Amino acid sequence: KWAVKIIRKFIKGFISGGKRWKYM
Repeated sequence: KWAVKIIRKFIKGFISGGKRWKYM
């Protein structure tokens, strides 16, 4: 039941069209 957790839902749909991650 966190705060920022569910805020990660917001950008997950709106901002996250592609993914941005470095393997290393």
